[PDB]
Amino acid sequence: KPAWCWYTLAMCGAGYDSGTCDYMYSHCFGIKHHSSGSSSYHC
Ligand SMILES: *[C@@H]1O[C@H](CO)[C@@H](O)[C@H](O)[C@H]1NC(C)=O
Ligand SMILES: *[C@@H]1O[C@H](CO)[C@@H](O)[C@H](O)[C@H]1NC(C)=O
Repeated sequence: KPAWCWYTLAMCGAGYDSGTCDYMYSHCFGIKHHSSGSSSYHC
């Protein structure tokens, strides 16, 4: 199986704001907060 997520972090080391990590990392998880819309707000 592929391996680009954690990989992007592995090379990081311990950063909290660089480029690939902050991007790939965040996206790797995410919390329904992408440019689109909430779950079910304002019926
Ligand atoms: C991101 O983390 C810090 C940025 O200050 C640095 O050590 C590192 O080189 C940057 N880039 C990557 C790929 O980690
Ligand atoms: C809004 O959606 C809910 C379902 O979660 C529904 O019960 C309700 O009738 C809809 N309209 C209003 C005014 O809440």
